[PDB]
Parts: sequence; C-alpha cells; structure tokens
Amino acid sequence: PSLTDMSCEVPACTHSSDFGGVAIIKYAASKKGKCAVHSMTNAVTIREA
Amino acid sequence: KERGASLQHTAPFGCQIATNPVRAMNCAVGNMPISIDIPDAAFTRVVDA
Repeated sequence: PSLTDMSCEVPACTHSSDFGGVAIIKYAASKKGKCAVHSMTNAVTIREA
Repeated sequence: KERGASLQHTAPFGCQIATNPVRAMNCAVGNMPISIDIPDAAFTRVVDA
C-alpha cells in the first residue's frame, strides 16, 4: 500500500508509562494489505508495529 | 387556647416540621457539598464515544 492525504489527530494523551495516549490517522491508500508503522521522535513510542 | 402558631406555619426558609420524632425538613438554607467516587468501569473512552 502507498498512502496519501494523511492527517493525524490525538483524541487524548497522558504521559502515563502504559500507552496513555491514543491517535487516529485518517488516510487514503492505493491497495489492500499489511503495512509497517514507526515513530520518528525518540520521546514517543508507538505500540503497534 | 392562647397557644399561637406552630413552627410548621411560622418557620423561616420554607421548612416543614413534624414531631414523631421532631424534624425540620426541606429548609432552603445554604448549600451542600456532594462528592462521588466513580469506578473506572463506568467511564467510556474518548475513542469509544
């Protein structure tokens, strides 16, 4: 899948050691399939690989 | 005979009165702290709403 028109929204965040924040990414993608996710800022860790 | 009016009829702040046992009821006087401890199971998440 190739992705475009992406927007990232953060319903709530708490700095709680336990994945205390949750984010919704709206996107348009060219085809169906599995796709990797990563965080480019060292101060934020995402649970989903 | 010379009795006068009971507290049921004369009392301030709109309160009712009864005698077995004696109570002043429903006085519209001052304000009341109320405090709730709510179990975490009761709230629905900002992503679920």
